[PDB]
This record gives sequence, structure tokens and C-alpha cells, in this order.
Amino acid sequence: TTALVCDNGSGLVKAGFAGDDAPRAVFPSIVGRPRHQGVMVGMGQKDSYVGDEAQSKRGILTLKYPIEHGIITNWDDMEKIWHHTFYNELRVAPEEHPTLLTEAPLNPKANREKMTQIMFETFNVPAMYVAIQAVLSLYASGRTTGIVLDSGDGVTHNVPIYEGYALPHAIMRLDLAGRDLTDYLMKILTERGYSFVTTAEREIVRDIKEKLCYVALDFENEMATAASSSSLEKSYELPDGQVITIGNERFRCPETLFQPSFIGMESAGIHETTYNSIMKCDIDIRKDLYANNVMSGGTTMYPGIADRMQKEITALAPSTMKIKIIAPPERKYSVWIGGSILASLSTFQQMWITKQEYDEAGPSIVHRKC
Amino acid sequence: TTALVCDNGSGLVKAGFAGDDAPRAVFPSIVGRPRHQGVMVGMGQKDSYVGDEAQSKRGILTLKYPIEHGIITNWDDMEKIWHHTFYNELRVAPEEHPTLLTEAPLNPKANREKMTQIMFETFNVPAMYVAIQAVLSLYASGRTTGIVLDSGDGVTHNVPIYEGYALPHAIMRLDLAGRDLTDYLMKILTERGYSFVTTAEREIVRDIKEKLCYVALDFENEMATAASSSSLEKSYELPDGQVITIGNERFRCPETLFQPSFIGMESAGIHETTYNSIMKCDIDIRKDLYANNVMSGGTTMYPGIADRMQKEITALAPSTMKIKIIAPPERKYSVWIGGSILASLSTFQQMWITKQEYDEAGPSIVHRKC
Amino acid sequence: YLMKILTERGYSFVTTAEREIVRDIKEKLCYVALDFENEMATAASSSSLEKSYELPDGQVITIGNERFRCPETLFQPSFIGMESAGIHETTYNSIMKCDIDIRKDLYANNVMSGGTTMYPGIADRMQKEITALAPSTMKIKIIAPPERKYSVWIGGSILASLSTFQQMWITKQEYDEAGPSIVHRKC
Amino acid sequence: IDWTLLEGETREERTFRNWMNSLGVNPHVNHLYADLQDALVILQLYERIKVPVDWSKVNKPPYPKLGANMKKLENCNYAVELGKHPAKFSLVGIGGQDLNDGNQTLTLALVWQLMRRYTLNVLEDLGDGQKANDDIIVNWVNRTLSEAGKSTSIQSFKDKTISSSLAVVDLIDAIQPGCINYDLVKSGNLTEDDKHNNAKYAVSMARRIGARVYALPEDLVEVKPKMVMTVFACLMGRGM
Ligand SMILES: Nc1ncnc2c1ncn2[C@@H]1O[C@H](COP(=O)(O)OP(=O)(O)O)[C@@H](O)[C@H]1O
Ligand SMILES: Nc1ncnc2c1ncn2[C@@H]1O[C@H](COP(=O)(O)OP(=O)(O)O)[C@@H](O)[C@H]1O
Ligand SMILES: Nc1ncnc2c1ncn2[C@@H]1O[C@H](COP(=O)(O)OP(=O)(O)O)[C@@H](O)[C@H]1O
Ligand SMILES: [Mg+2]
Ligand SMILES: [Mg+2]
Repeated sequence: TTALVCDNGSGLVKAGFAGDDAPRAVFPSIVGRPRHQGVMVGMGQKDSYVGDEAQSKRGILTLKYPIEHGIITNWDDMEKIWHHTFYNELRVAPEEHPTLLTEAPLNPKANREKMTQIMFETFNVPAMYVAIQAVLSLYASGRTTGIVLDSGDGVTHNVPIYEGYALPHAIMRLDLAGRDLTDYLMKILTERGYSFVTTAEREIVRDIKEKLCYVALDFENEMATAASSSSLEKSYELPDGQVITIGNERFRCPETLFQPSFIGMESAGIHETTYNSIMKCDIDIRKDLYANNVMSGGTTMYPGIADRMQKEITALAPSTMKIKIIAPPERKYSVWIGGSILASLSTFQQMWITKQEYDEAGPSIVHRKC
Repeated sequence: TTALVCDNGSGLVKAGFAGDDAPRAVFPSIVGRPRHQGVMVGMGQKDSYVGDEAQSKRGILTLKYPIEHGIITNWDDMEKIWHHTFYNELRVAPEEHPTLLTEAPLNPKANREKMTQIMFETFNVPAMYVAIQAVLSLYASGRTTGIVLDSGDGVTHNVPIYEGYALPHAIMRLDLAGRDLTDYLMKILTERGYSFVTTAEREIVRDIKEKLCYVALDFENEMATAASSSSLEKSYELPDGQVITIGNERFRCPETLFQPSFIGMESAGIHETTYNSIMKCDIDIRKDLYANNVMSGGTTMYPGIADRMQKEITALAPSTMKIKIIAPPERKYSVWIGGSILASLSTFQQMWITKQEYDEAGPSIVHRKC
Repeated sequence: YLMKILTERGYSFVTTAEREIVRDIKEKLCYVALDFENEMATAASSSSLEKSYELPDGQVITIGNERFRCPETLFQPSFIGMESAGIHETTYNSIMKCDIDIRKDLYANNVMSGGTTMYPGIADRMQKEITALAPSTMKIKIIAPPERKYSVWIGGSILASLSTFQQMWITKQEYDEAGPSIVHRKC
Repeated sequence: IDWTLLEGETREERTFRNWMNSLGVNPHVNHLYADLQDALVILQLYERIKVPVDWSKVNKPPYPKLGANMKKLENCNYAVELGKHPAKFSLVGIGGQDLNDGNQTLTLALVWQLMRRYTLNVLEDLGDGQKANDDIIVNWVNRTLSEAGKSTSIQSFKDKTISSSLAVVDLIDAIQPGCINYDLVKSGNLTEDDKHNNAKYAVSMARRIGARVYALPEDLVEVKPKMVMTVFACLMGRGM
């Protein structure tokens, strides 16, 4: 009938139908289990909480993410989220819809193979496909040339594409994304005396990060600005009514994207990783890659992150090239939007991994067809 | 019915209609094929890139020349260039036009036989003819006496003609031309740290050839001038914005024409090859040949090439002859220009190889009629 | 490239200290396949090519297919995105650029040196690949001494101990006059 | 009918553009390298040259804002595919993305072969079968004009007497006596400039009777022999 587009990120699940312009279901990719003692009869019958109900009852739960750094680490909890996606949030029978799934590059091969076997044997989909997330972000931009910087909850990765051809040797992947920024904001919030330890309190710090944090155009003068004045101070009200104030941690947290040494990592920032990915490409295609730096994912939604990238790559570029970052306001769903474009094309209808092909080749068919 | 004049050399294709004074289509004779992985649907459909498009998208292609040293080495890719020439660049049906083709002297006989078979059995031309390039370059100058130095991309050859009579025993041929100067410039550019390896980077070095290289009048004083001062230094901007500087390789690259031992060849330079061809001619026609040295082809376009041939031959000549180099500004199309002159003559209309003659004698007809 | 293809099994090495671990894995477990397409079919069926390696922290990683796919980049540089030809074709192309009279003696003396020529099966593969490119009446002979890793040093101690070499040094007096450019004349 | 000269446009592109509009494509082609990029006009011209087009494989001009370029790129891939196998054109090195990008050389490499096929079909339905000839159609006009009787008779298409449109307007009313209309015709008092007006005066009514003439008036004022024969070939079909 119609195809399902499911983008399983580390943090959020984006699901919907091919041909729409926005996902129908966006809920956190968590599973919660009660950690206290049930005393009222008839109220402890529920063994697990999955979607937004795991988030609303998080005070009495321990929260687990099945996906970490793009790799599915819990396969029983992943089937819970897929059951929640198909039957509760989209309310469709998966046996009638081909399903399009997404994955990051440079990812273990058993990950792609297991989600193929899950969809065919547990959910019994007629066909499926696994696409690369950065390729789909280029579909959403209406482009066939450009280097994509995708930064979500688990993985930051770069994929150069020129005229619809990918250069895999230039694909660069960094395991630094939003969940690592949230954990660093927790670590530096203790400097002002605010302590967040519980997995439920980690969801609070993520809410603080998405509201008050921003990228400084020049990091060393924001530090001098915040040291002398209090014009960067901002307040946040906790769920119990307490009020916390941060002035310096607002831009020290996203600065880990450009200085990964803040969290003790030896890697280079996202500006140098993009430039190094371009310099691994043929000298003829570099001018077009400099002019199409496509941004994607929720970790690129900080205020002032495209101004900071445009300034940092310009300092590394040969001063004759013109640098252009395309950061659309719909960045958070570019991977999903591009997936619904791809699954709607009639030229794509012969590239599904049909169940017939899976029955004769097994779960390894996904490596040849994707 | 207007005749077609296709002067396809090792480097470029020159095509047009007999009667015009300049070729209508001048594109590189290359065929590119994608070397990378196609990821976006609807973009991997093109299997071959032929004309200037292969030059536009060379970043993702491996570029092959179907012609090497005047000899067609890839007959499947040579038909692509001819199909592109007739249908895309000229937009004529070959079944209605006699086609004039060119070829270098002392060339394998199967090359001329097989390009006669292609023209009759694949393109189904009404008539065709194969002409020697150095003879056509003499029509273009409006002469009937002279010795032609033809230097293109693959072959350098000398042909002496007197009163419209060729002296075949004095015909010279040197397999050292523009392409071998490109490969020498790539090799000596690494002395400054500039590395060009791929087939797409050879096109960048050829571009540096045609814009910055010149012929030294006296090689040993230019070498001492460039060593002391810095006035011969020049800069060039690569496609990605990097700036390279060369000061000494400008005149050492074309010096290989006069000292073929720079690339490990035992042959003599072009100045001693044209002189050896004169000394193989009858003593009575030598004075006329000394005063008509006709240069043609792109490799004769270096600044100072004609003043150096004048000086070098004068040192070998008997000091009472007067040496005259004829280097018209339209040198690059003399072979094509002279072929449009020849195909326009009414005297020539009985010299075509018609299809009826080919149907009774096969491809060998070209050996007796041309 | 071994680091890049180790992530297919879930082994992530990203730091400059972890690159020294991958170098150690390469030198101990990698080998050149005589026929690449048959070894790929062999590893895809059984697990007799699998081997284990213990990391400095005690973790044990297993590779079965990356063992010969890593040195295969020498013969197929397109694995790492390069357009160049393999070391067997580059060696053959160097011979074909030489005088036709000296090619028979070059075919019979193919000398390898350096650490990257120390993979098990590298000389058998070069022997087989050049033979397929040679005119079938020549004799291809690869010379791979067990002391390959120090051939450049060993030959430099032979050269520097010769008495005829003692006039080929660039002395300090020569450098004091011509400057650092003296090295281009004497060497 | 539009007869105007653009600032930059070669005579080859004017002939192709005029042939498209005079053939009845649903949009009005104003720029060749800007109106063919969705391949809808090209797919329409395939029907005019007896090439079957499966319209279930074509994306209709209402395009979603998301993935519109991929929708148009699929159309260009179908147009190039139909040119190779069933149309038997020679399209070497041409893909769908060349039409979609508006490549000037490779767009003209396809449209000139469409026009050649269209003219070839005009020259074959005039006869019984697979015969196409020029001197059969030149004495036809010299014969059908004797029914009324007028001093207009040409030897071939290269004659300079058809420099003015007096010879073609002499034939335009022989088939249809209801289009006499010699009000604006000129005879004997014509310069080089004023015969452009009657050339348009003659070509314009050819579509009124039913002769689908796709030649420019400039192709008639001068004696371009390949386009003037199309005018008489298109007039024969309306006549007989
Ligand atoms: N406006 C925002 N500012 C800063 N961070 C944000 C914003 N919106 C979302 N994020 C972060 O982005 C991450 C989710 O991004 P997303 O692309 O949905 O991840 P995934 O690819 O795993 O679904 C979360 O870690 C969240 O904290
Ligand atoms: N201005 C220039 N200066 C020096 N060399 C040139 C110049 N223009 C073209 N060339 C050389 O001319 C060659 C092509 O010449 P051409 O006469 O077309 O050869 P062919 O007859 O083989 O096609 C190229 O290899 C290029 O290096
Ligand atoms: N047994 C082995 N098998 C495979 N590779 C090896 C082996 N021993 C050394 N190498 C590789 O060869 C290189 C040895 O360095 P060497 O040959 O001395 O190079 P260089 O001359 O540049 O110093 C190292 O990079 C190492 O990775
Ligand atoms: Mg994501
Ligand atoms: Mg030539």
C-alpha cells in the first residue's frame, strides 16, 4: 500500500508515512521500569513504560536508552519501541507496509543484519530497506551535491556527495553528539551547586540544554564577557519549583563540539572534521563541497552554530573559496523528510529488499542491496 | 551535400563543414567513467561521459584517451567520440555527408583500414577519405613547397614537399609531443612539493602547461637567470583555491622538445630532426625548404618556439641559406583549415572513396586510393 | 584502512595511541591472499581463517576476513579510494619503460625491501601477478631475503665502508662555500 | 503568433522553438534551456512522432515542494530511455541529468533528432509506403495550380522566385477557395524588407486551412532548401 518511514535515532523516534512532509510520531527512544515498591493493589500490573508515558512517570522509573551511539545495545527493548511505533503511535499493521529504516555509516554490520531479521520474522513486513542518514538529508535539501554534517543524540558523521556519487573513503564519524553534551552539562552544573544524578534528572538537564545553551561566535571573549558582567545569566525553573541560574555553562556546553578535549577526547572539532573530509576529496570537487555544507539533526539547532561553522571553515579554507552552510529550520527532521521523499519515488520501488529475497539469502542480503 | 572534416587528434577533436574557415566543434577526445559509488537514485544512469562533460565532471571520473601517439587503441571508445561528434556537436546525419578524416604518417596500416570500415559499416557515410595531416597544413598556408613540422598531442612529424611532390624517404616521425611534455611537467613539479597523480589532475597540469610554459632562447642562460633572481616566478590558482608557484619549470618542460634526453629518449630534438629531413632531400630543393618551415599544432604554440627553431637551424645550415619559420597565429587549426580547403576543391570530388568501391574491395581500398 | 574496517565488527580505535595497537594487530595477523576471490569465499563459509588478539586491557577481539583484506589494498588501491594501480602493475609498468634489451634481466631480479613487504605470501602473490603480465617466455624471480626490513640500512653500511666512497662525502668546506644547494650536485 | 527576436538566440534554437509551438505542446516554450528541464514537453513530442509513451510513469506538473527535483529527474530519465530503444536515436553520453540541468549541447542533440523524425514521417504518409522524395512533391504544386490557372511555377526548392511569398500564397487558396484574401499580398512592388510581412501573412493562414506548417517566415524569405520543402510537404497533406 504505502511505505512506512521510521528514523530510529539514539534519542528520538521519528515515524510516519511516505509522502507526508513531517513525521506523525515523535517520541523519546526510552524504556522505563519501576524502581520502587508497589503497594496499592491493581496499580503495579505494568512492567515497562515505553514512549511519552515513560517520560511522564519518570520519577518512579529507571530510564534506559536501547540505542547508544547509533548501535542498538538492547534488542529486547528495541522490539518494544518498534511495537510501540507500529501499533500504538502509527496504529498500522506492519504486515501491509514496506518499512524504510535508517542507520549511520561506519556502524557494525551485525546491527544492520539484526534489524533486517527482526522486521521480517517478528513484524513480517513485506519489504524493507536501510538507508544512510546523511544521504537522506541531501534528498530533503533538494540537492545532489554537498557535504552533510549530521549530528543527533549519539553520532556526528560527515558524508561527501558529488553529483549523486559518494566518496566513502572521505566519510568521517565522531562519537560525540547531544547525549555527551548533556552529560558534560551535568558535570559542570555542579560548579554552581546543582546536582543531577538520576536518569530522570538527566532528562531535566537535557531540557535545560535545549533552552538556554548556545554557541559562542568567539569563545575566549564570551568567557571574558561572562566573567565581568551578569548579562548572560539566565534562570530555569525545576519541576519542583526551584530556580537555578546559569551564565557561563550556556556556551561552555556546546563548545565541546569544537573542543572535544573538554570531555577528555583527543579528536578534532566538527569544523576540522568537515574540512578534513573535504581535503580527502578530489581537488576538482572541492569548490562545490565548500559551497554546500548541509547541516542536519537536533544537535545542530543551537543558536549561532552555523555562524560559528562559517567562521571556522573560512579560517581553514584557502581564502578564495566561498563557504556556505545550509541550515534549514526543519533540520531536526531532514533525515525523516528525505526518507519519505525516497520511499515515494517510483524508481525506488525496485530497490526494496523483498521478503522473497530474504528467504533465500537470509539476513546477509542487506549488505548487497544497501 | 556539404563534406565533413573531422580532424581527430590524440588530444582534441576538430570537426566542421567543408567551406568554413574554422572548425565548429573543438572538444577533448576523452571518455570518462565513474570510479566512485552512486548513492542517490536517478543519478547513476549515465555510464559514459564523452565531450566537455567528462571534463566538467572529472572529479568523479577516470579519464581515458582512445588515441595514443596517433594510433587508436580503444576502438569501442573511438566510436563513442564519433557518435558524439556527428549527433551531439555537429547534429548532422552522417549518411548524407562525405567525411574527410586525417592521420599521421608512418602509422600502422590497420588503423587506417579499421577507421574506413567504421565509417562505412557503422555510420554509413556516402564517401570518405583519409588525408595526411602535414599535407593539409600546407594547403592552409597557401603553398605548394615547404617542410612541415606538425606537433600535436601524440606525434611530431616532418614532411617535406616540393612543387606539390612529397619525398616519402625523408619523412620523419618522433613519438614525443604535448602529452609527453605534460607527463614531464608532472614529474618535475614534485620538486616543489606539488603532487598530481590522478587522470583528473593531469588535466590540471596540462592547463598549467598552456598558460605558464615558454621556450627559452638560450637554455643555459635562463637556467642561470632563474637560479639567481626571482623574476621568472609565476603563480597559478588550483581549482580548490591553493596557489602554486613555478619559476624554473616554465622553460624546462618545453626544453624536452630540443633535448629529448630529459625524458630518457635517445632521439634528436625537433631542430635536428627537421634539419636531417632537409639533408635527406635532393640538394637542389634544399634552398626552398630552408625558407619554408611551416609549423602547425598546439605543441608549436609555446612563446619563443619559432625564434628558437630559427636560431637552432641557422647554426646547422651552411650560413649562406636564409632560414624562415612560418608560424601563423592560427597554427592550432591548420590541419583542419587545410582539410576544408581540400574538400571544397572541385578537383577533389573524384578522389573520394565511394561506398561502391568499398563494397567490392573491402577496407583495403583505402591503401591504394589514399 | 584496517582501523576503518575493524568497525564492521564493533571494534573502535580512534586515538593516536590506539593506532599503535592496530599497527601491532596488522603486523601479527595480516597476510596476503594468493587469490583474493577464493579467500573471500573461504572466509564466508567456514571460520578456519578466524584469529584472536588480546588488547592491552585484556579484551579479546577476533578477525577472520580483515586479515587479508588489509594488505589487498597494495594490489587494489581502490579500497582506500585511490586511482593508482597495484604494486604488481607499477612494477611491470616500470620495466616496460626500460630498454627492451634490459627487460629480461629486470624480470629475473625483483628485489623487495621494507617492512610492508614482510606479509606472509607477498612474494608468492607478486610472482603470480607479474607472470600474468609478462610475455610467458620470461622467468619471473622475486628476491625476498629474510632481512628485508633493514636492506636500506645494510646497503648503506656497505656503501659507507667502501674506500672508493671516501671522496664522495660532502665535506664541511664544500658546504661553507656553496651552501645547502651543494647536495643537489654531489648526490 | 509570436514572431520576435530575443537578445541572445541562434537561428538553430529559433527553428526548434518555433517547431515546438507550431506542433501544439501544452505549455508555450519560451526558452529551450529552461522549459524542457522537467521533460514534459519532450515526452509530448514523442507522441507526435509515433513513439508510445506510458503516462503512468510520468510525474504530473503539480509537483510537491518536497522532492520536486527528483520527480522531474525521473521524467528526464524516461525521456532519454524512450529516445534510445524505441525511437532508435543516437544519444551517446547523454543521461537524464543533462536535460534536467539544461545542458545546451546535449539538449539540442535530442531535439534535432525529434524534428528530423517528425519531418521524415511527413514525407512518408504523403506516399504509399517507405518512400520519401523531393521531385515528386515539386511538380504536384505545378499541377494543382493549373486547376485555377496562375503564373506561379517553380523548378525546385532552390529557386529564388520563392524569395517573396507570392508562390506559397498562390497555393494556399488552391486547396481552399475560401481563403482568397489577396488584400495584403504584394506583387511587383516588393523590396527585401516588406516581403517579411507577406511571408508571415502566408505562413499564418497555413494553419487556418489545416496545413501544420512549422517553418519560420525567415526560412521562406531566404531560399533555405530544407525548410521550404517542409512548407510544401505540409501543404500536400491538407490538399490530397
Ligand atoms: N533546540 C535544540 N538545541 C540544542 N539541542 C537540541 C535541540 N533540540 C534537540 N536537541 C538535542 O538533539 C538531540 C536529539 O536530536 P535528534 O537528531 O532527534 O537525535 P536522533 O538522531 O538520535 O533522533 C537530543 O540530544 C537533544 O538534546
Ligand atoms: N598555448 C599553448 N601553449 C603550449 N601548448 C599548448 C597550447 N595550447 C595547446 N597546447 C598543447 O597542444 C596539445 C593539443 O594540440 P593539438 O594540435 O590539438 O593536438 P592534436 O592534433 O593531437 O589534437 C595539448 O597537448 C597541449 O599541451
Ligand atoms: N611482519 C610485518 N607484517 C606486516 N607489516 C609489517 C611487519 N613488520 C612491519 N610492518 C609494517 O611495515 C612498516 C615498517 O617500517 P619500515 O619498513 O622501517 O618503514 P620506513 O622505511 O618508512 O621506516 C611499519 O609501518 C609496519 O606497519
Ligand atoms: Mg538522527
Ligand atoms: Mg593533430
